[PDB]
Amino acid sequence: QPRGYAGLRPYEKNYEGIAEADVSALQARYLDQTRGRPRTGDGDTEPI
Amino acid sequence: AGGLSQLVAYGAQDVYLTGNPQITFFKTVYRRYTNFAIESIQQTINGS
Repeated sequence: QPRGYAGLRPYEKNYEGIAEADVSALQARYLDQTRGRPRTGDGDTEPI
Repeated sequence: AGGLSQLVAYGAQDVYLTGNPQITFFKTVYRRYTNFAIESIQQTINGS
């Protein structure tokens, strides 16, 4: 055969797409607590 | 955001409601009962 393989028109062995879970894992909860009252936090405890 | 923002709004005034929790609401315990059946039966009426 006169022409050797030029190498053009290549391919990539075992190309998998990005993993897509079907289970649809639960959303991650936050790390910062809810900004409640800024100056009167955690009750007052009124006396008699 | 969402329900998570309520869960983390936790403090001293929650203790009387949820501290050292005793129960949940998300699992009902049903009580196994005796086996029985109900039947509607006609009685005889004496007299006119």
